Formats: sequence, C-alpha cells, structure tokens
Amino acid sequence: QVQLQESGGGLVQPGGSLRLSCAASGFTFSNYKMNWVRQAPGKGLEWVSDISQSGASISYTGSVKGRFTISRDNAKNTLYLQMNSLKPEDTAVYYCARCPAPFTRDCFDVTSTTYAYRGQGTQVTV
Amino acid sequence: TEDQRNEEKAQREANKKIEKQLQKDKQVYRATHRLLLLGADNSGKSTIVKQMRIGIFETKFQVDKVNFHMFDVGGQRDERRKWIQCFNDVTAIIFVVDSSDYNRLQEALNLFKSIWNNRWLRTISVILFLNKQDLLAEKVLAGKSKIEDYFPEFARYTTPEDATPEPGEDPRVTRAKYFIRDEFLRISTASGDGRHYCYPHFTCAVDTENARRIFNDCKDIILQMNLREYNLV
Amino acid sequence: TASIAQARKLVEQLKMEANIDRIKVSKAAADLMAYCEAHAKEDPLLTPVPASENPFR
Amino acid sequence: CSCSSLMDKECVYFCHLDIIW
Amino acid sequence: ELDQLRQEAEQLKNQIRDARKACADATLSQITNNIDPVGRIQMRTRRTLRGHLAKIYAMHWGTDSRLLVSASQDGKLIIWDSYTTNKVHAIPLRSSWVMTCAYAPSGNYVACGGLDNICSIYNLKTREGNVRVSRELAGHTGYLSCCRFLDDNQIVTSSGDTTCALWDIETGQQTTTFTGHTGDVMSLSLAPDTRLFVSGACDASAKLWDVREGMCRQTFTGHESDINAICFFPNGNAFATGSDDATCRLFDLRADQELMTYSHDNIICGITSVSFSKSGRLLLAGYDDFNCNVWDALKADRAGVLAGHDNRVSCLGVTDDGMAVATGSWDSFLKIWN
Amino acid sequence: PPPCQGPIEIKETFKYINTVVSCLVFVLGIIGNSTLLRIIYKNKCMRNGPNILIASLALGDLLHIVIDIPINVYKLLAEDWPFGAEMCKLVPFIQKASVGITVLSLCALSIDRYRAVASWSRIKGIGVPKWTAVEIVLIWVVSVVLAVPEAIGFDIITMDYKGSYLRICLLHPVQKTAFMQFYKTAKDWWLFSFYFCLPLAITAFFYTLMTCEMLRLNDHLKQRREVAKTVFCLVLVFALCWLPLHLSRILKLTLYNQNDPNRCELLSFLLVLDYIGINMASLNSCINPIALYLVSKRFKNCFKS
Repeated sequence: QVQLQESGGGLVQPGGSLRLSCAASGFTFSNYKMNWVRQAPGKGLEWVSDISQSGASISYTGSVKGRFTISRDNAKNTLYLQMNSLKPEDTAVYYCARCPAPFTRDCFDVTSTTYAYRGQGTQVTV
Repeated sequence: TEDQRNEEKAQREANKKIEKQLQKDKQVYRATHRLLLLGADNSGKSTIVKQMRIGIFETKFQVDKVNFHMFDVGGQRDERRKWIQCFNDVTAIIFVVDSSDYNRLQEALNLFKSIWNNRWLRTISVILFLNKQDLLAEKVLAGKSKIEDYFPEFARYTTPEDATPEPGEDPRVTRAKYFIRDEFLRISTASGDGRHYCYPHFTCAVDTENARRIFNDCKDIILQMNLREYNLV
Repeated sequence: TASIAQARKLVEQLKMEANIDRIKVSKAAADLMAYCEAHAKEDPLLTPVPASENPFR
Repeated sequence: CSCSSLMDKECVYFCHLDIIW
Repeated sequence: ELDQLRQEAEQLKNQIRDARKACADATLSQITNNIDPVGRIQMRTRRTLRGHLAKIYAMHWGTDSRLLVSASQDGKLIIWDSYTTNKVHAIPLRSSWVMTCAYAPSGNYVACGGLDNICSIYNLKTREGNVRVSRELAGHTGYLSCCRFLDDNQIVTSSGDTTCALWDIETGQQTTTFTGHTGDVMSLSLAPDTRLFVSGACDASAKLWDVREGMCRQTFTGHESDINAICFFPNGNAFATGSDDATCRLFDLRADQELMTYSHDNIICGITSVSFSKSGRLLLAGYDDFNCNVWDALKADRAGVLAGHDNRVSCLGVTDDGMAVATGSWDSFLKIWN
Repeated sequence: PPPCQGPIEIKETFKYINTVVSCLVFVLGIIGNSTLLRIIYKNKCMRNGPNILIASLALGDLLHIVIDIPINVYKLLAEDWPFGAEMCKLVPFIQKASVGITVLSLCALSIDRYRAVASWSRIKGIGVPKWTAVEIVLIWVVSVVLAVPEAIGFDIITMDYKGSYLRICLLHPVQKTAFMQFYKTAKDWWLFSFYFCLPLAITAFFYTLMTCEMLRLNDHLKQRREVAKTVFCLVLVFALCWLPLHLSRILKLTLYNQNDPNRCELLSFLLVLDYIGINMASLNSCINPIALYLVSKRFKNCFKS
C-alpha cells in the first residue's frame, strides 16, 4: 500500500520555527517529484514548494520565499520543510503530496478535491 | 461453386463502394482545423466562444473559406491527466487566463507548466489570451492591492523598451501587464527544442477581431511545420 | 453522519477482506502448472503449426 | 568536338588536345 | 467517531497483514526453476489493414475468429474481414471521441462510447439493410472507458465517475450499481464462468465484484501508479494488470496475494494493453516505445519483441482459436500477426 | 589552311595547377555525397517523399564525378585515348545523361517547396507518395533519351598532322542520315538552353513566388529572411560554376577564323578555360551537401554522427 504520514505541528507564536516531515513507504522515493499543499478555512488547496529527484531545481510560491525552505534525504525516505518567521496568516493543514507519474518532469492534479496519493495532514495554529 | 463466386463478387463490390465513400470522407476531414479551449471558471471562455460564434460543447465559425472546429470539455471531474491525451493531433490550444485577480495566477502558471512539458503535447503550440484588461487597469490604478505581496519580484522589474502602450495610458499599468506577460514567456522559453512556440495577446471583454488572430496564428504554425519537413530553415 | 457511514462501510469491507479462507500458494502454483502443461499442445503461437492448416498464411 | 573537314588539320589537332564533352 | 473507526481499521490491517505473512511460502520462481525456456517467438506481419484516417483507440474480435471491429477519432466504426482483407460496413458516429468498441458474443450488436457520457447500441443483423441506432444508454456522469456484453441483453460499463453499473437493454435502466473505488476505473475483464468481473482504477488497486450480491468480495494492492489495462485467465482464478509504473504483476484470488512481477531495468514507459494467449503460457503486452513485447507468464524472461509501428500501440487482441494477434497504434494502421 | 604562326601547346606549369585542384574537388565529391545517401538509406524516419527527391539529385551527382573527372585527368597527362574503340562510344553518352538528372532534379525541388508554403491546411506527412515516384522515373528516363545523338555520333579517325599519325575520338565530320547532320550544326546552341538556361530561368522564377508569399514573431521574422537568403545563395552558386565551361564552346564557334594567321594563339587560349571549367563545373555536384549542413539542424546532428 501507499501511505504518507506527516509530523510536527502546534501552537507557535510568530517568530518561532518548526521542521515538518512526511514519511513515505511502499514506493521508490528516488524517482518522483514531491511538494507541499496547505488548506486554510474557506479556501481551496494551494501549492507551496516543490523539489526534483536529485535536489537541483527548487521553486516556491510568492507568498513564502525566504521564510520557508525544502530539502530531501533519499537514505531516510522523508521530506523536510523548514519554517522561519511565522505569521498569523500561515495557519492551515499540511499534506506531503506526490506526483503520479515516474521519470517525468510534468505532473497534474496535486491540488484537487480527492487526490489518490496524499496524507491525512498536520495542524499548525498561530 | 457458383454461389461462392457470387458471394465474393458481392463482397468485392461492397469493398469498392466503402473505399469510395472513405475517400470522399477523407477529402473533407483534411480541410477542417480543430482547436481546444482550456480555461478556468473566472475566465470568460464562454464569452469569447459566444463572440466568435456570432457534455462536450461544440461551435462553428469560418474565416476566408477555412473551416474551424472548437471543443470544450466541461462536464468531467477535476482530474484531467487522462482525457487530455485525446487531443494529441490538434493544431493549437487556446488558453484563457484572468489578470485582474492575483490569487490563482500561480495555479494558472502551474497548469501552463504542466501542459508545456507533457510527453504527448510537446508538439502542440498554445495561444495565450490574457483577459480582463479593464479590470486590471482600474484595480491597479486605484490601489489597495500590491503586487509585491503576492509576487515579491515586481520591485526589480523595469518596463521593456519594445513595449508599445496605447497613448492614453498610465505607465504603471503597462509595466504590470508586461510583467504578467513576461512571466508566462519566461516559462515558455526555458524549454522547447524549436518545435512549438507560444503567441501572446491582450484581450478585453469588448472584442470583435479575435477570429483573425487565431487565423494568423494557425497560418504561422502551418508554415513553420511545412518549412521544418522540407529542411529549409 | 454520511462520512461516518462511509467509514463504517470501508472498515467493514476491510473486515470481510481480512477474514477470507485462503489456500496455500503452493497449491495454486501447482494448479497453474497443471493447466499450462495440460493445454499446451493446442496453442498455435506456442509451437510451430503446419502452414496448410493455418488460414492466415 | 568536331570540325568542318579533315583537311583543316589545325582544328583536328585542337580537338585531339581538348576535353570530351 | 471516525477516529475509533480508523483505529479498528488499523487493527483489521494488522490482522490481514498477519494472515498475508502466514499464508506466504516459497516463491513460485523457485518451483518454476524446473521448467524449460520456450524460446524466441518471432512472428511477422501476415497482412495490413489500412483505410482509417485518425489514430486507433480500441479494437475487439468476434466469436468466430473472422470479424473484428475498430474505432477511431474520425468517427468511423469499421467491421473488417481478416481473411479477404476487405471491409463489410462503415458506421458513421455522432461524437468523434470514442475510447471503446465492443462485439456481441452472438455477433448481432456492436456498441461504443466515449466522452459523450452515453453508450450506443447498433443493429447488425437488421432486416432493413442498414445499420441504425437501437438504444442510447445514459445516466453516467464520467466518461466511458470499457463496456462489455454479458449474454444478449445486459451490458456492464465502467466510467471515470468512480462507479461501475450494469444495465439492461430492453428498458435501459441501471439494475445494480457498484461503488467501492476512489479513483477513475479504466478496464474490465469478465471471468470465463460469467459470474464475476474485475476492475482497475487510478488508485493503484483492483476490485473483484459479484453481479447479484453487488458487493466487493476482495481488494488487491501492490502497485505504485495508476492501472491502465486488465485481463483474466482462462481458468478464472488469476489475472494480470498493467500500470504507468512500467511493471506487470499477477494476482491470485485463491491466495489473495501477489505472485510474480514483470519488469526490466531498461524500460521507462508504462504498459498500455495486456492480452493473454490461449493456453495461458504466453503473455502479450503493449508499451509506449513505439513497439510491443512478449513475455513468459510462468517465468519472467522477456522472449520476443514485436515491432513495426511508428507510434504508440493502443490495443491488443487474442482470438478464441489463438491463431492471430491484432495490434492497433496511433499510426492509423492495423496489423495481424501469426 | 594557311601555315600557322606558332605551334599549339600548353605550358607544363598548367598541368600541375589543374592536377592539384582536381585532387581536392574529387575527394570532397564521393565522400561528401555518399554521406547524404547514407543517412537516408539507414534511418527509415528520414524516408519521405520530399526527402527522396533529394536522393535523386545525390544519386546522379555520384555518376557525374566518377565518369567526367577521372577520364579528363588522364587525357591531360598522356594525351592519348588508348582506352578502347567502343569505349569512345559511351563516355559522351553516360556523362550527358548524368547532367540531365542534376538540372531536372533541381527543377523538381523548386516546385515542391512552393506547394507547401502556399498550402494552408495540408500537413506534409512523412511518407513517399506514389505520385512522387512517378516524377523520378520520368526525370531519369527522359535524360537517357535526350543523349542519344552523342552515343552513335562519335568515331575514331586516323588523321595525320605535323608528321604525326594519331587517332582521335571525335564527332565524325561527315554523317549518313539527316537527323545527326543537323545535330552537328546546332549542338552548341542546344546544350546552352536545355542544361544551363532552362534550370536557371524557372527555378529563380518559382523561388520569388515562394519568397513573396512569406515576406508579404521576432525570431520567426529572422527565419523568413534567413531562408530567403539561403534560397538565392544556392542559385547564385549554380550560375557561376557552369559559366566558364559553356562560354568556351561559344567563343570557339563565334570568333574563330579558319584563315586566321594567329588562330594558334586563340585556340591555345581556348584550352585554358575548358580544363579548369570542368573542375568548377563539378563544384555544383559538391555544394549541395554543405548547404544542408548549414541549414537543417536535424541533418546537422546526423552529419556529426
């Protein structure tokens, strides 16, 4: 089976720092592109960060550029999302999604009402 | 015996008639061009469809004795990664994106990036149709909404020298719209091995020259494809 | 309520899936062996076939 | 090449030393 | 309350994992070590069937191994004759986009469907000497991907609306509806005993259903990406699936587990069609490298590589007598292998 | 004829000047043109109707280099025709047939390139239509038919001059029928308008219609001007290469006087152009493959491999 379990999360005042993690099992980590998705009340799913297999190309949304950073570790099979300079507007539920096709540079969906490969989510409150 | 001979003669006659009808159909099927309309709920895809008109929804128009067919797949779920493959042999794709709002510009850019880098759509060109120019100008001119909040690179951008603003226009809105176009063009030029190109345009709600734009775009794409196969630059 | 009912149906389906009387894999392998060896002689593609008998040549 | 006649030996020699075309 | 339900679901997961581990024994490869290799199965293009304009998306054979039906995005449904290489019919279509074509087991009707969200029924053995539409099944909300007849009057249809339904042609109403999936189903394959049918969706899982009771008997996992093609075994106890993960696997309902995997480290593109042979030893698959492949089902070695197409293959078919294999591809051509 | 003022001879320095040049233009010929045939033959994706028309021009170019050049190199060194007696009956025929293919094949492409540019809805599929195969057969057949007079018109006379009894392979001054007797007296003007003037007139005229269509997006604007210049680059090379060889025959048949006391000097002048003219005439059989390296990116990768 394919499972994705997130970690971290809690009530943190602005200026704090958290390090999130998602553990992936059942599939080969090294041949996929991963990302992070959040959901605020009264809002649809939004895309935040992404990273390729090796770790060369990195992109972010305009809302967070130097505040957050992403990194991966193939040997431990877990994605990491650093969190710096927290703000009240950054309150949502975080999922560690994965694109469906292997050995590809384009991936659809990710942000949809019912995707197939996504976790339950972790809650961060500011 | 003779009955078998009559049977195979009848079968051959049926083959001849079917082949003749198939040739007739092939004569017509090769003279009509197909287009795909992929957009968002806010974008006025229905509005432009109605303008050039005058489950899957079809529409017909003809310009300079060239037949044009358009399709709109607007009855499925959110997922589109599987039924988008059925348009592998379509000449062009029409993409409509809003410019007044800034919240879903990232979603639109992600859609464009996904379309531009697929294994079955890398030979198909696109026609940008940046819409809602009046709303963008009115909302930027008044204020109360900063682009830097959503895109923290506007401070380091300068207006291009090749820009040709409409003379009764404030430079700030021209700078904004050209930054918006430049982001899409930056995504376009990163990849593409000289096989497909993107044509940008500016479109408002009150427009009546949209068919000619697709006409010239299709002419350019056809000419480029024909030149490629003749080894003639 | 609807989500609770859907979750109950899913966990029930998992419950009948878990409680299924299944036979050892070796016997299934032997059965596949037996079928493959028993019906082997009748496959035109498995082994060469005389050209006269073939209606496709 | 060719010449008008074999008596004009100069043209014949020229065609002897020339290209075949 | 949903948390407690998930907790007991985890308990059931522990129970089923324990059962799966306890039911495992020595791998089938170790006992297939005693078998002998088949050899290189090479076949050539006996005939070619041109006439289509656009790409081929589906194809199905008849019951007498003589007639086959093809579908294309032009809107043409052609019935061919493999022997004489000549056509007998050409039915125009309403909606150009079609992904499925079917043949009745008694050879009197042909059905098709696509993005129009409706399935149509045609009359072949008509007394008026012209093909006409008999019924127009409607009610689905997703696009049609696969539909098959059952005996003469019932057709099982799968669609992207996360559900599969069974109809009856006489009154055109859904007798029963199945809802256990969460993705988009894409394939169907009826069992030889004509009692159960299997399905595969975009959630990397397979579901076995029963027509009368209407409940999912068992669920199979073990794939990474979405599933694209499914088939069955002549015995009716096993089936094989293909996926964009570019690996093929064989599932057994008796053991409720996985037995074999079929992959090679030099393949990147995924599977697009699967079709078993007659005896069940030769396994045929279609890839996206503008070619095909031939596999040994019992062993794992790749023995035989069909080639000749200029685009991706789309469909595969083995006839009842097992005397020919038809391959369709986006080059608008059809070939017959022997 | 009146006694000539001086002998007719060539300075020995000329022999080495032409020989050095002939070595280079030869080597670029077989190797360069065979490569263009290699890529088409190997990969089946390269196989298509537009591309096969190029192979017709490439195939006929190889015949011209192996036939026209090596024989003419020998005649400058030994000044003899010891090859054979019927062998003389074949060189003026095969060599004249290869030139007909090159001129006519150049005319076929200049028509095809206009059809696609003026086409609106046509997608040029990658394949060989049955109609394209008709053009090649017609072009090849008609060439072997229009070279008949050279095949049966030559002979070996045994004339004697300057106390030297030799043999020459020339056109017999006296013929038998009336068709070839007229062919002798008008061959010079016949070669001009059906092997140099004909290809230049129509190919140039057709290419302006194609260029006018395109010239009537910034990167694409460069492309349209780039191809327009490349189109007229190959035509100009074609005009210059064949210019001296054709003019040599004209000056022979226009200004030469049978009673000219110093006809020996003017005659010796006429050999200076013919021997070098063949070398630059063969340059057009070599220019095409380089012109494909500098234009076709797809052919550029194949050339590198």
